[PDB]
Amino acid sequence: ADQLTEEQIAEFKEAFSLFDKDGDGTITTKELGTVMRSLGQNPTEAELQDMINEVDADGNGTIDFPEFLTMMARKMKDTDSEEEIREAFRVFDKDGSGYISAAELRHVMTNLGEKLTDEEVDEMIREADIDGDGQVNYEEFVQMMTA
Amino acid sequence: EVTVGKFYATFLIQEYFRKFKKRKEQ
Ligand SMILES: [Ca+2]
Ligand SMILES: [Ca+2]
Ligand SMILES: [Ca+2]
Ligand code: NA
Ligand code: NA
Repeated sequence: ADQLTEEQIAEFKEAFSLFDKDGDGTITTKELGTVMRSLGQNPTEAELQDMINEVDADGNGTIDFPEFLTMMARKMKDTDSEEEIREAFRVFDKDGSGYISAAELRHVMTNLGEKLTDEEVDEMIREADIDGDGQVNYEEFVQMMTA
Repeated sequence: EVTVGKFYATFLIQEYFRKFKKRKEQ
């Protein structure tokens, strides 16, 4: 009841390739750091290595796509639509304020959606920030993610 | 838990991009 289509695997591969920026089929700690840093975080090497370690099933020190797919498909099978949105909001609400600033979310979107144009990201943010106060709060994020 | 969540949130945001492009067109 939790089969994967070709298109689903390609979507998980797009998420994998966000991190595997050199395209050699593995995610290294440096590549993970490049993404996290682009989001304004500053993970340490030990923190990056621990993150790799959670997904690296064969222990060779990097994440390959079968490891990534295993983790992502299991997460998808185990988490409902409302729960996964809730958790994703808390990932991007770094200080736990209940808000993501419009400027922060724009930067997140530009870096995670690499082929988006500025016009497209602008439209997404304008739609997300329902009341236009320059912040995307929790319920605004839920509603943007459920539409 | 935390690590899985970070990777999965990226996918969920990419999924939102896909749906947004579909709604903008149709
Ligand atoms: Ca790589
Ligand atoms: Ca591995
Ligand atoms: Ca708002
Ligand atoms: Na916040
Ligand atoms: Na872009």
